[PDB]
Amino acid sequence: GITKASLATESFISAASFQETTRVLTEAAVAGKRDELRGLKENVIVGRLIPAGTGYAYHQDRMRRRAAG
Amino acid sequence: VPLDGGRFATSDLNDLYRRVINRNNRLKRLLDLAAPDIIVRNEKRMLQEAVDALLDNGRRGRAITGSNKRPLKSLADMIKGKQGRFRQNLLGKRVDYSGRSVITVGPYLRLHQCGLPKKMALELFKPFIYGKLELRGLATTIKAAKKMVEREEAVVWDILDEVIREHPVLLNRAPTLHRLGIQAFEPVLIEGKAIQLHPLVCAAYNADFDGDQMAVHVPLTLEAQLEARALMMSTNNILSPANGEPIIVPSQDVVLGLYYMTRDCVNAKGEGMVLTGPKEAERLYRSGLASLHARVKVRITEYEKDANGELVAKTSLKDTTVGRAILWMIVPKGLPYSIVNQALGKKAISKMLNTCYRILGLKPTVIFADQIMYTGFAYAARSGASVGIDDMVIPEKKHEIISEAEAEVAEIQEQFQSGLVTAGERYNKVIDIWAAANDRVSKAMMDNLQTETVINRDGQEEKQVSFNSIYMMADSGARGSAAQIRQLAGMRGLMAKPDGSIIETPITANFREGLNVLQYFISTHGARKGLADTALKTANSGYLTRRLVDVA
Amino acid sequence: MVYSYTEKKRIRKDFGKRPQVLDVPYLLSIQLDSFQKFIEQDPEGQYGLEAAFRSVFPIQSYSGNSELQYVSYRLGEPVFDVQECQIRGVTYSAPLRVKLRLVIYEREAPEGTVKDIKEQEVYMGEIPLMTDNGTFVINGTERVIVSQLHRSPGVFFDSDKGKTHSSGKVLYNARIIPYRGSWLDFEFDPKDNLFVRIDRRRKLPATIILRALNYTTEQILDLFFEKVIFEIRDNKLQMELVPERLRGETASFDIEANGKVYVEKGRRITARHIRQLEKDDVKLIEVPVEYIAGKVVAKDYIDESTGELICAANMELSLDLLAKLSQSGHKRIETLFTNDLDHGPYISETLRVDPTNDRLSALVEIYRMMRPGEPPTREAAESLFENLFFSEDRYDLSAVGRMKFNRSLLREEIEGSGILSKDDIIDVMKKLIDIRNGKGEVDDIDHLGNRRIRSVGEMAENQFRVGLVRVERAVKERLSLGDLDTLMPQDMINAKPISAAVKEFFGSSQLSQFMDQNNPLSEITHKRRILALGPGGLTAGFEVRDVHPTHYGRVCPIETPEGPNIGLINSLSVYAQTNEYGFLETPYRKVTDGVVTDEIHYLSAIEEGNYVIAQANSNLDEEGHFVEDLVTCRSKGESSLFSRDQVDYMDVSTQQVVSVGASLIPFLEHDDANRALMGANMQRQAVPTLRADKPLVGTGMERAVAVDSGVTAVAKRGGVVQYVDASRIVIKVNEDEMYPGEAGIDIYNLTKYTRSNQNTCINQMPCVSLGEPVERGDVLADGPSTDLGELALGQNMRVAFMPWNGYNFEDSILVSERVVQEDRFTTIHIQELACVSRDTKLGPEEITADIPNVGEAALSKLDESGIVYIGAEVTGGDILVGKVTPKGETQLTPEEKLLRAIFGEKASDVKDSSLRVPNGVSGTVIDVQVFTRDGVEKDKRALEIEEMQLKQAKKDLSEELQILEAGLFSRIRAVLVAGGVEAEKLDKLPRDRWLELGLTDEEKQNQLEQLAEQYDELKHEFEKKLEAKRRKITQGDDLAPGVLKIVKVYLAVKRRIQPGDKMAGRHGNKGVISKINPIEDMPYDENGTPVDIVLNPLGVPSRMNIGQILETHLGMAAKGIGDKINAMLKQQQEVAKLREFIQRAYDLGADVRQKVDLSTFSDEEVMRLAENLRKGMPIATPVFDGAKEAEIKELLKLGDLPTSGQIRLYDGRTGEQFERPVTVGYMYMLKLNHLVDDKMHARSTGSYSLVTQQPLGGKAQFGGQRFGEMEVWALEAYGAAYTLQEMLTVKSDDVNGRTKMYKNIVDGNHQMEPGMPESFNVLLKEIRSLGINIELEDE
Ligand SMILES: CC(=O)O[C@H]1[C@H](C)[C@H](O)[C@H](C)[C@@H](O)[C@@H]([C@H](C)OC(=O)C(C)(C)CC(=O)O)CC/C=C(/C)C(=O)Nc2cc(O)c3c4c(c(C)c(O)c3c2O)O[C@](C)(O/C=C/[C@H](O[C@H]2C[C@@H]3OCO[C@@H]3[C@@H](C)O2)[C@H]1C)C4=O
Ligand SMILES: [Mg+2]
Repeated sequence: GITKASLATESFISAASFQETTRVLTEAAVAGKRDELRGLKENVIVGRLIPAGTGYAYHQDRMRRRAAG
Repeated sequence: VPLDGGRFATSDLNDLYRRVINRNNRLKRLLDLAAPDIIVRNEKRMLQEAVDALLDNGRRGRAITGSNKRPLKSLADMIKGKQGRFRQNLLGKRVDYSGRSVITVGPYLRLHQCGLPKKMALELFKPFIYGKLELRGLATTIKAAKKMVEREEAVVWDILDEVIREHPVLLNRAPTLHRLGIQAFEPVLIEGKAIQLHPLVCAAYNADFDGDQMAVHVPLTLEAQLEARALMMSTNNILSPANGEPIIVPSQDVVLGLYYMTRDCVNAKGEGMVLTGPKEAERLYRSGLASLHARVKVRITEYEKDANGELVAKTSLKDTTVGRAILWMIVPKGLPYSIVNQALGKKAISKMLNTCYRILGLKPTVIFADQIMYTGFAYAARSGASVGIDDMVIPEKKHEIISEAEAEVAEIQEQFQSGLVTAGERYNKVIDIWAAANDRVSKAMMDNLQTETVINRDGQEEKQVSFNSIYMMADSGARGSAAQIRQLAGMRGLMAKPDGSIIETPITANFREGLNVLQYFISTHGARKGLADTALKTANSGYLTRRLVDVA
Repeated sequence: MVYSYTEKKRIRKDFGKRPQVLDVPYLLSIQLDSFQKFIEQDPEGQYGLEAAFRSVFPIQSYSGNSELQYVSYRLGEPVFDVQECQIRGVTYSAPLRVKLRLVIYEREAPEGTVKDIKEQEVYMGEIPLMTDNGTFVINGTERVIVSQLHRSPGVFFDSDKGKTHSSGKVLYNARIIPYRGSWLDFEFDPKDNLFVRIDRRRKLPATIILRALNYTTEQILDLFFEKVIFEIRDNKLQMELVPERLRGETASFDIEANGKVYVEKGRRITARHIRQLEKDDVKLIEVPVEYIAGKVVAKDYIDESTGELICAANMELSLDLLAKLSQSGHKRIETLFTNDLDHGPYISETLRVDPTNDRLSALVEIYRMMRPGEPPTREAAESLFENLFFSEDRYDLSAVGRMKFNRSLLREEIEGSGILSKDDIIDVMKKLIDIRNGKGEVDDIDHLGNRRIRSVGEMAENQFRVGLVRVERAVKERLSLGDLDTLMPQDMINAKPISAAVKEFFGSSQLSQFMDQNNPLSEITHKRRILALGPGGLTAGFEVRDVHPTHYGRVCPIETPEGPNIGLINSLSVYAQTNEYGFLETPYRKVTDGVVTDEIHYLSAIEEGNYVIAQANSNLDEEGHFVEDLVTCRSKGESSLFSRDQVDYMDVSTQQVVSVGASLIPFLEHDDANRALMGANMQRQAVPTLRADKPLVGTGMERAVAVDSGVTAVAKRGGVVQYVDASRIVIKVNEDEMYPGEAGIDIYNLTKYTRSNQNTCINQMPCVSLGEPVERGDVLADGPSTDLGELALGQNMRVAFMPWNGYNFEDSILVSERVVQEDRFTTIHIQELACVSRDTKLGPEEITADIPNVGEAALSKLDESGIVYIGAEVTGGDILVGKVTPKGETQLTPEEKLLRAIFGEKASDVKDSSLRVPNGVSGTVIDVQVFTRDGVEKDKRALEIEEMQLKQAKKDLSEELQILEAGLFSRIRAVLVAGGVEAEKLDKLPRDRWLELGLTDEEKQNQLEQLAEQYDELKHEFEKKLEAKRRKITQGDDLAPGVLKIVKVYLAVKRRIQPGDKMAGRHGNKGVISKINPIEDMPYDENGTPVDIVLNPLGVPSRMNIGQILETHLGMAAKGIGDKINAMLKQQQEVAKLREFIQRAYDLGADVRQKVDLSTFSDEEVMRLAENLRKGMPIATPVFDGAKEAEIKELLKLGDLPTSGQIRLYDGRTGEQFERPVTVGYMYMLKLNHLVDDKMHARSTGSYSLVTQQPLGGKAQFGGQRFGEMEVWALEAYGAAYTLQEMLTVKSDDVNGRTKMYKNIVDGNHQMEPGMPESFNVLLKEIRSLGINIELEDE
């Protein structure tokens, strides 16, 4: 269901927005989860260009610099 | 931090942190005093409780703040909330360079602009005004510039027109639903405290004039100005993203005008004459010679682009009216004259815009759409359409239909008293015969109301679609509908008691007549449930969109 | 009674037929009546301070035989009067002085007292007082306490079918709800096990409470079950058979006695078999030894020999067990009568789920339920359980509780004990089982017989009671250790504790609220209001919001808010009243035999239930026989045709279904209920206007709304006006209405321009002229938004329905300049701005007029003291109060320091705190008040004011006495002239010497005496009133800690009307004036008269409110009858010509209730009436009794105007005609106060919040607009990333980017160097403050 599928989100900062904050933070901190941003919700939280639209050019340009010599 | 009157106020963490410190400190002490086991254990347990209350309160005892009943808010409660995070959640951070106010019409606006109060714009663009004031040297220094606009010196208004000229502003309405809830406009300086909003957009926003208020935002950074102009701009989104159909569709007054414009009665001034072109058709109308709607042949030149990207021309004598000839003046190029030759209701008038978009493109549809509005309002104004009490016509046979259907109900009643039919079978029967009556009365006043203009041309008779005011509203699509008209003249419905049953004694009267105490009192339940349902289903819908944008 | 004196001025022509038998009662009844019972001396336990005292008193110590009891209580005169209490800001209150008696009983009595000291009226608390209009003044601000509606205490049985378990089967639960004390819940479960729970607490097996009542298993079984007697006679098992036991059962064996087999095996026993057994009287039958295998034995049974229990009570017998109790010598064995349909075997199986055994066990198991985890104790469990429902202290149902309880249990006594009895709980359980058995029904909460109405009096009674329990602990506590004669009932009973319960209610409570005073309808409709949730109750559920059949005549169907709480408010109906017991009852007409009798009868929600009630609209004549042989009536919850002589009662009025709000909408019967709600809902928002107008179209309530609400000034007694000033009105009382002593005249002091709660203007005007006769109950002076005693909430105007170049587009309104020029929709606002001089650790702030860095032009408008002059016109930014606060060692910078060297300025040690006029608002200063801490020296201006207030007080007080003395001596003159008349002789000598002359033996000598006594009292009462006033003036007003002094400036802004203002008619038609058009461009008729407003016709069909069109038409017609008179009055035809035509208007063709003139004096009286009619002819459309098309068109005939209600109109631009007629007429229109220059806000860079740096308004230059989640999605759906970043970074949350940005906006470089929002930067520290390590990786 729509509500069930949104539960799983790679970005833990995205999940901490709309899910129960306490549980997400613990479950990620144990696993040591590394949020790469890359999503919309999280980039807004952290205050950068949305990785879509005008910003879609930016993230692309950086993503390739990443994991790259 | 301190407050006025010298009282101090502080966060709850302090009451919490202090406890954890104290118990901890006492425990350190109780080791050097070598206290008995029963105590150091208890101090340790106590330290455990305070750390818990500091971190996440409510997972053990729910400690209460000092001298205050309310449990003190902890670090877990600072991050947390309803729902998830306080930071980005609705709602969602206040933002500078903004404003809001009550909105009014502004039919003069082109589709790409909006009336912005003079005063709002002064305070809104304040840094822009300061820098431009000392960029041209009208102000010695930024401070003196502050004093000039703070003084509202006459020279500043002209500088404001400069900082405004090409500089879009964002307009937003209250329940932002689709992306069209925010749209960019070019600001036009307006005396007065009201924001003026182009009527054609009023539909996408779901914005009335009954006092809805809207917010303005200034696109500061250069990337935001070109984004506002090239993405969120009004002229750049003319079509709803849900379905490709235009959301810029002419609204109520405008469509009543074009409906009254392209329409024809049976006999009218200038009937039968022929004119060279739309130009002298308008010359006939404005000058008082010819009636706006009369059947007339006029020479028109239409265009069809059926070549390969190329406009063909073809001219002919089209059999049409005076009003349609005049309206053709707005229609650009490659549209056939066929599109304006019909009666031009609100439905056809949207498909006119749609085809204009799919043939000539964006720019022609925009300047066209504007034109339709201007002309719609204007001709509607000449028309003198109104609504009087003698404009709502009740059928002459109504008293007879109610009486005939009322005999049916007393017959089924005779069958229930005699046991010929069961209580339920009776109830259902009575509900149906009353139901049939509603359809009977409704399709009665509709025939009488609809065609009843019955007129004479050079001969005995003929009958056309009625020109009665309230009817024109419903045929055009401006406002009102066969259901609502039916409530005015023919009987209105069978209301329903709160538990969901439907009263077997309909409301036999309507609004042109009076509703009595009972009829009105019974109507109350439907109204009261109506308002709640929209207000809860409004909220229910929003929850759905939330879940939806989250999953995508 | 045939028309009054202010009725002679203007008469409203009234359509409608139905005679009004009953008249709108006092609209303020509920609010005023309630508080009257609370504070009152009741020589009995009736609710009041007397009753609440008798509850908690007397308080006796613990065994110490030291008792402190209560004698009587009293309310001292208020500390400040209402007006003074408001200016200073304290609460309008009276001191509560209660006589208390301390008795000490001799230790080891016979009980007798060593000493009892009676403490004279110890003061406990100040209880607030209610205004003559039913508002309270809490701190200088008028407040209303809304009545609340709750579930009446008693017992109530509900269903809970469906949702539970989704097996169907329903459920049946009982609930005992006391007025105070714990809740007792009884409920079944899917297994037919009876359960009980205290509060919402753990569920417990029902029988466990009965054990706590000392009922052994045998008597519980003995209580709820019948006894089946089993006999062992001869051998093997006989049994008694009640011929009725066999109904609903199939024969299980051969049932035979008397040599005749009545029923065979397998044939169910129906009424025939039962008839045979009943009529043949078969008492004893022979039964098999196998029939008792299921039957439950009633009492205990033991074996006599071994003295051992064979079987315990409530155990199932078996064929083998019968042998073991048969051989023990048992002739009789008692069993349960159990039938799964009629009398259910529920309790028996309920005992099997019961973990407890005896009373102590149950009490233990109950106490451990309420307070678990801790070991229960015998003295503790016994004490707790006795303290729950059985103690007079912690539990009361009061009378209504006991009454509804006993009434619902089908008892006799309507009043009884305030606690529960074993009989009560057992009886309640009995009723619950009877419903599950099919006999009885469950009630429903939405019915108004279970819905009770509270109001201020009751709430305060409860609050004062709380003060008494928390002082009680203290009284016992002190009487604990007390020395004998040292302490007295003062050192014990405190003030703050008792005083603070009541103060917290009126001070902060959801039910004490600012009166909605923008408006007389606003006042009166607030004071009548209901709530269904608030504090004491459920603070999903749509069932209770919906309209109920009992709402008729009690609750308004159409006046409720449209929004989050719909049907959660309502309003009180027109004729509605609080029941004796507190329900809602409505007026009715008693129909005896076939006549409609004029005896009124008030029926409660349940009282009305069984009666058949006729309809308010029905046709009767002559003797009052129902004309039709059958009339529409409603009997029990539904309405259908009823026979001629059946009806028990009939509706009093056509109105009684609606509320005061809905009753003011003309042609309401013609408006759809949605828009009607909206209509009666918006009418309370009409801000009053500059010129009070009057509605041209009306209902006839407007008089009642004006008068009953206190906004107006009503004649106390009739007489002739001696003096009329815009200030006061003095009436010479008629002798028939006058009391013998003191004579008198009534001096009415009018309210002048002053602030309302909503910052509108509330100002009274004299409506009578010098030397005019006025009768008791006549309007003396109008209030705000009242005309000649009627209620005008706005101004009617000429309206045309037609699209005007789209300027009316949605609801937008196109208003002629003529409206704004005429200054008619103008509104006067009064704002209270304040300046506080506080105390900071750096030093005190000064109000001095010396303010750093302001020109002489700045300080001009201020006096020497630093406060603006009275009458000085001010605008935005202007300085009202100069204020400067110490801030030392500014610590400036190199370039600022060089600046000071060049321009040689000495930078002050003081910061500028002065109160300056809010931006953009401009008005005239009409007043200044200066409050100073007691002990700080009053400044110059403040001192001048004190002298000013002092002198002004003296003129007023003396003025009273001056007019009073003449009024008294003018009476002495008349009594001396009868029996000793000397006309010229008496008035020569000084008037003061009259008092010596006596008179011949008569009562007139005793009359002269009376006037003497009252004279001297007045001479001295004046003295005492003046002294007190002076002291109240010189005494330093008490201020807050830290505040040295406060200056309140009062600005009177006059705002007119502009695009953006909200306007609406009474019909639910909103609008926003869009353009203000020249008179030149306004659509006009052939006569050349422009039209004031051009409304869009398109708003009418969709929203079905047609009354607005009738309201237009008749309005036009009303204006017609006026214009006609304006011509005959401008012709000065004569009293004769006018009289004829006016009589013509008041008849209007047939069968109306109006009656009328030619009794009115043809000259002085007739001409004045016509003069008041010349504006338009005021008309009355009763609510459901209102006018008709025919009546309206006919009035248009008298008008000289077409029936169509439409005319020819010409566009003022082209001068050319308009095709088609447009409807023009006069629609009454209100200006709501949403006015655009309140709502409009804009911000560039404002102040910012400390905790998170985010825009926040501190100057009242509002913080920026809130950008939300949905608004964020909108930017994400567009491709606009940078607009979103700048929105949530530089424009808000970024402590750097905002400044880095701002410098660039002026620099001419549009960029942003966003950085990280402080919001997330805080989230980082917060997560990291926990044990969570959160880092930002890589690069
Ligand atoms: C500051 C204040 O006094 O306002 C008071 C008071 C309602 C008004 O101000 C003013 C007299 C107002 O009645 C008129 C005025 C024009 O208002 C409006 O028309 C608008 C359109 C603005 C209504 C709106 O806002 O939508 C209009 C009245 C007409 C209608 C159909 C109407 O009344 N609808 C209405 C709307 C409500 O929401 C509530 C409400 C409530 C109670 C017990 C009510 O009966 C309410 C109610 O009837 O409980 C809540 C949770 O919160 C309660 C908060 C405040 O109470 C204070 C009282 C004391 O003050 C200090 O401690 C105390 C504590 C309780 O707070 C409010 C109760 C609450 O929501
Ligand atoms: Mg609206």
